[PDB]
Amino acid sequence: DFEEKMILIRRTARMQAGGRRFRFGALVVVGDRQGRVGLGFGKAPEVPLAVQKAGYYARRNMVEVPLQNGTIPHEIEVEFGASKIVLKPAAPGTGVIAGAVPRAILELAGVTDILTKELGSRNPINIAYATMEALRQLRTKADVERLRKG
Amino acid sequence: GRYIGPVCRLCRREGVKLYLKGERCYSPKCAMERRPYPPGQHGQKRARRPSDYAVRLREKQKLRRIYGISERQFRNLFEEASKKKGVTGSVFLGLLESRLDNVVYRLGFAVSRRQARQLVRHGHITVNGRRVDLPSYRVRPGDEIAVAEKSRNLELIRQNLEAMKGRKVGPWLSLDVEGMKGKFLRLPDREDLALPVQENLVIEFYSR
Amino acid sequence: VKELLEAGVHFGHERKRWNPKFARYIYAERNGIHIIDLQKTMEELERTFRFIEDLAMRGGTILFVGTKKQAQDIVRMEAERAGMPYVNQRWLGGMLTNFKTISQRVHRLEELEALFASPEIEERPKKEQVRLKHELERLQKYLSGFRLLKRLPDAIFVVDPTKEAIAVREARKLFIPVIALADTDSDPDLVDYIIPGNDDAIRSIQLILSRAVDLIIQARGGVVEPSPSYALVQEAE
Amino acid sequence: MLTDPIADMLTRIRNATRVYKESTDVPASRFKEEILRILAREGFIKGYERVDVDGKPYLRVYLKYGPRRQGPDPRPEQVIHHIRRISKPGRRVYVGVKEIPRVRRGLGIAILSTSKGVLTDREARKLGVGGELICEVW
RNA sequence: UAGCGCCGGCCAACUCCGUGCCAGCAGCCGCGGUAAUACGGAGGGCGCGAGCGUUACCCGGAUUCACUGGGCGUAAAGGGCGUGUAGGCGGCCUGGGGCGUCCCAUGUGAAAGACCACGGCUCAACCGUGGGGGAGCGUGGGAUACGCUCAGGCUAGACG
RNA sequence: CCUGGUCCACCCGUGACGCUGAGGCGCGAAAGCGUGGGGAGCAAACCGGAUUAGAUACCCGGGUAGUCCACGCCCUAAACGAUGCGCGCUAGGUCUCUGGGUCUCCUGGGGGCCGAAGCUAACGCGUUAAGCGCGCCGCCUGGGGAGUACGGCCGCAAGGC
RNA sequence: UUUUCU
Ligand SMILES: CN[C@@H]1[C@H](O)[C@H](NC)[C@H]2O[C@@]3(O)C(=O)C[C@@H](C)O[C@H]3O[C@@H]2[C@H]1O
Ligand SMILES: [Mg+2]
Ligand SMILES: [Mg+2]
Ligand SMILES: [Mg+2]
Ligand SMILES: [Mg+2]
Ligand SMILES: [Mg+2]
Ligand SMILES: [Mg+2]
Ligand SMILES: [Mg+2]
Ligand SMILES: [Mg+2]
Ligand SMILES: [Mg+2]
Ligand SMILES: [Mg+2]
Ligand SMILES: [Mg+2]
Ligand SMILES: [Mg+2]
Ligand SMILES: [Mg+2]
Ligand SMILES: [Mg+2]
Ligand SMILES: [Mg+2]
Ligand SMILES: [Mg+2]
Ligand SMILES: [Mg+2]
Ligand SMILES: [Mg+2]
Ligand SMILES: [Mg+2]
Ligand SMILES: [Mg+2]
Ligand SMILES: [Mg+2]
Ligand SMILES: [Mg+2]
Ligand SMILES: [Mg+2]
Ligand SMILES: [Mg+2]
Ligand SMILES: [Mg+2]
Ligand SMILES: [Mg+2]
Ligand SMILES: [Mg+2]
Ligand SMILES: [Mg+2]
Ligand SMILES: [Mg+2]
Ligand SMILES: [Mg+2]
Ligand SMILES: [Mg+2]
Ligand SMILES: [Mg+2]
Ligand SMILES: [Zn+2]
Repeated sequence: DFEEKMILIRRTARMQAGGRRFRFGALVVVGDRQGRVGLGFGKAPEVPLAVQKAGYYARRNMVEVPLQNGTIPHEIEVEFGASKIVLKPAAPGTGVIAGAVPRAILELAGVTDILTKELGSRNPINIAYATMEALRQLRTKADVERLRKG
Repeated sequence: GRYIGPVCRLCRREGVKLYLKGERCYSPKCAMERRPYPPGQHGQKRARRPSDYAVRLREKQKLRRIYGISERQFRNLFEEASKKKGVTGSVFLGLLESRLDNVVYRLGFAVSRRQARQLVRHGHITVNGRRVDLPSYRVRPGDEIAVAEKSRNLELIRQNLEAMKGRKVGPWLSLDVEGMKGKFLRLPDREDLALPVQENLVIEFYSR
Repeated sequence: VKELLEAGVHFGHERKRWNPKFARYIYAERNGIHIIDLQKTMEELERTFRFIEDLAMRGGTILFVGTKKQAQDIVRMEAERAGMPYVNQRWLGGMLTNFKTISQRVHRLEELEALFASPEIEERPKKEQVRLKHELERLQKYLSGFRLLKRLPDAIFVVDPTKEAIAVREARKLFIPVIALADTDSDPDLVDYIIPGNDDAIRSIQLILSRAVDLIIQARGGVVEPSPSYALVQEAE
Repeated sequence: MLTDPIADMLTRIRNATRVYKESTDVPASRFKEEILRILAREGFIKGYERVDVDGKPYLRVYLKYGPRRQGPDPRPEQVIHHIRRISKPGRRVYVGVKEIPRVRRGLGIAILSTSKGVLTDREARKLGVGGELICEVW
C-alpha cells in the first residue's frame, strides 16, 4: 500500500532550570506512487515516537495529485512563508529533478518526470508544506472546463 | 585501462548479482551465494539508511560495472543518449548494449563480458567481414558479427559456441551456431533487457 | 409537518451587532432589531428538513447542541424524544475531534454506576466512596446526553453557531454536516444547513427544534407526539 | 486619475472575486468592453452589461465561482484563479505571433491586442498575428 | 606498467595503534588537553585511473544588482518638508496619418564553429558531403486593436 | 490689523488644464556663530559644600556663555508613523473633532480604537493598509575599517554635503 | 543617600 520516506528529523530544545530538555521533530512522506501523497510532521520525546506520530499524521493529510503520464498537468509556483517552490511539467526520460524535500514528496506522489526549483527561504519544513500546497492547486483541463461550463 | 581486480566483490558491494564471469557466477560459488554482503572488515555490521546520493551512486555503479566500462566512456555515452530524441533511459541502455564487446558476449562467443573484450582485442571477432578489435566499437542494426576464420579453431571458441547449441538469443539478435555467425537485428529496448537497474536513478545521478 | 408564516414567534432578533455575512437573510432593521426574512426562513427550512428526513429514516444519528441558557432545557426535551444525543452543560474541547478519548469518560461513567447500585458500593473507605459519588455526579452532569454517541454523529444540530462555535469547528474539520438555528449575530457560511431565525428566546427555539424532532420521529417508523417541552415555554413566560 | 484603466478593471475583478461579490462595476470604455467579451466567452465571468451609475457609464461584471466546499472554509474555488496585467505604461510589452506565451499549458489564456483586434493567444495564433500582450488569465 | 585522492558532516567510504589544545588538520562548521571514524600510521573501504590531487582564474549554484527575477514600519534601505524645471506617466467618444507595434514577400546574415543525417580513417577523436535553423538590418506590400500624432467632441480628473 | 491652507452646500463656470518630479529655489527643532540690545528665572564651563576607596559624577550652595529680541549666518536630529507622493479597488463595529440634510438616523472632511478578506519572519497592519493594483521620485546590496581618508562644493567658525 | 569587581 503506502510507502514511507523520512524527509528530515531535527533535535530541537528548550532551556530549563536544570538543563536542556530535548524533543524530536520528524517530517514524513507517505504515498502509493499512484497519485496519493501525504505529509506529516510530528514531534515527541523520542525519535521513534516522533517518526511514528509523523507517519500517522501524514496518512491523515492526503492530497490527490492529478498525475498525467508521469508528470503534472501544468506549471505552478507556490509561496509558503518565506519559501517558494516551483514545479514545471516535463517529458519522459527527464527524471524527478528536485531537491530532497520536494523530491521525496513528488516520488511517492507517483511523479516520475518533473522540473523543480526552490526559491526564497529554503526551510525544509516550509518547502514541504509549499510543495503539498502546490500539488493541491494542480488542475486538469477537465476541472477547468468544469469550472467554466454553464 | 578497464578495472581489473577481484570482481565477485563488486557483486557483493552492489548487493545484486552481476555476472562478471561465466560458468562460475552460476556454480554454487559466486560469493553472493556464500557471503552476499559487501567486502572488507565491516561487511557484516548493520547498514545505515543510504542517503539519496548513495542510492543514485550505487545504481550508476551497478549499471556501469555490468558492462565493465570506465566512468569516462560510460559518462560520454550517457551524454549522447541524453542528447538524442527519445527516452534517455532506454536510449542509454541501447547504446551500451551496442558495444561490440557486449554483442559478442550476447552471442555466446564469449563466456563473460571481460572474455568478450579480450576476444575482440585479439582480433578473433569480425564485423561484416573486416575484423574489428575495438571493444567500444558500436554495432549497428544489420551488422553480421562472426568469429575469425583463422580463430574458428580456437579450443575456447569451440567450447563456447558448442555450449551455444540449444541456448536461445536476445530477440534483437540472431545466432547461427552453424557458421559461428551472429546478426544484430535491432537496438534492444528496456523491455528486452532485464538488468537489475533503475535507469531513472542513473539519469538523476547525473542531474545533480 | 411544518407550519409557515410563523411571525407568531421567530423573525427579527439581535440588536445591530450583526455579521454582515447574514445580510442575505435580514429583511429590514426596525427600531433596532434587524428582523429576519421569514420567506427565506421557510425556503431554508424546506431544504434543511429535507436533509433531516434524509438522516432520520436512513437511521442516522444527530447530536443536538445547546449550551446557551435560553435553550438549555429544550435541547434535552427534544433530544430525549428522538433517541438523539445532546450537549447541555458545556461543550468539552474535542468531543468530536477527540471522541475516542472523551468517550472513555463515558466508559468510566457506566463503570461507576456499575460500582454503585450495589456491588461493592459499600466495601471501601467512605471517603474514597464519596469521592466516586463526585466523578459520577460530574460525569453525569456533562455526559448525560453525549452518553448515546457510540461513534461520530452523521450530523450536528446547533442552536447558536456563534455561541457553540467550537462545536461547529470540530464538525467542519471532521466533515460532519452542520445544521443550525442561527440569526443576525453569526456567519451563515459555516452552516451547511441553516435555519435563519431567533437564536435566543425559549419560544422561538422550542418551535423549530420540536418540529425537527416531530419530523425525526415521524419518518423513522414511529408516530408523532406533542412536545412536553412547550410546558417550558409557558413556564418561561 | 487612473494611470492604467485596464489594470484597474482587472484588479476590481480580482478584488471583488476574492470576497465573492456577485456583480461589480468598472468605468465603461470600448477597449474594456472588448477585453470583457473574451472573459465571458472564455467562461471566466457570467457575462457583463452596460449600466448607468450616477449618470455615468459602467460595466456590471457578473462574476462566477465554483461550488461550495467541504471541511473548514467551504469557500468556493475561484473560476478566475489568476488575472494579471502584463503590458503596462512606462513598460509596454509586444510579442510576435511566434512569441505569444502559452498560459498554464493552455489551461489558462492570454489576451493580446492585435491590429486584427483583441484576441486570446489561440485566436491570435490562429489568425497568425501578434500585438500588445495585455494580460494573462487562468 | 598502476597509480593518486579521499573515508566527522556537506560527501561514497571505519576500525586498531600511536599522540595527549602537543605534534598537527582545516573549503566551511570545527577537530587535538588519555575511549579521537576529524592529527600520524596501519588494516579495511569509497572514488577515479596513465592518471590523480593542488594552486590560480571564468560561469554556476547566487532570485546575492532580481529584464526574466529582489527589496526599504522594527533586519541594509524613504530624501527633514515643500515649491517646481527637465523628464517619465496620462480620463471618455469620433476621424485622419500609420512613427512605435503586428503580418507577408525579398536581400543580407562568408567560411569555420553550433544542430541533424549520411559517409572516410578497424572505432572514436579528427575529417568529407548534404540538410536545417538563425537574431539584427535593407527594400516592397498589408493591418490599425493598443502606444504615438494631428484634428474634433465630452465631463466622471483637475481647476474656478 | 495683515496673511496662507482647508472642509461643506449649490450644482453655476473652464474643459484633461492631470500625477510625479533628477537638478534649482525656498523652509527647516535644539545647540552653535557674527553685530547690536537685553538679562528676572534657569544654567554647559567654572568656583565651592558633600558623598566615595577615588567622584574630574549623581545630591547641595553659587555661577559665565547661553536661554530672550532684532538683523545676518549655520542645516543638523530617534528632523519618527523609524511607514515618499497621487489615484482606484476591498466587511463591519465603536469613540471623537468639524460641516450638511427630510437630525434618535443619513451624508462629507479629520483624529483614535477593535476587527472581514488579505498581507506579514514574527510583532503586527487592516477604507487613516503594512491588503489588491497603476504612475513617478528617493534609497538598500554582510559586519568592522568609516560617515573615516582623499577630492570637490558650502560655511566666519564649528562644521555640513 | 551612595555602595565596585568575580
Ligand atoms: C525547592 N524545591 C524545588 C522546586 O520544587 C522546583 N520547582 C518549583 C523543582 O524544580 C525541579 O523539579 C526541576 O524542574 C529542575 C531541577 C533543577 O530542580 C527540580 O527540583 C526543584 C525543587 O528542589
Ligand atoms: Mg515573501
Ligand atoms: Mg534523450
Ligand atoms: Mg515582460
Ligand atoms: Mg557517508
Ligand atoms: Mg609532540
Ligand atoms: Mg586513542
Ligand atoms: Mg577528514
Ligand atoms: Mg586518521
Ligand atoms: Mg584514456
Ligand atoms: Mg545572477
Ligand atoms: Mg525586478
Ligand atoms: Mg533582499
Ligand atoms: Mg534600519
Ligand atoms: Mg518622512
Ligand atoms: Mg512635467
Ligand atoms: Mg490615452
Ligand atoms: Mg508603421
Ligand atoms: Mg530576413
Ligand atoms: Mg563510419
Ligand atoms: Mg482663509
Ligand atoms: Mg454644470
Ligand atoms: Mg461645453
Ligand atoms: Mg536657538
Ligand atoms: Mg549670539
Ligand atoms: Mg542656580
Ligand atoms: Mg547646581
Ligand atoms: Mg535652524
Ligand atoms: Mg473617518
Ligand atoms: Mg484573518
Ligand atoms: Mg488592528
Ligand atoms: Mg569586507
Ligand atoms: Mg572658508
Ligand atoms: Zn559474481
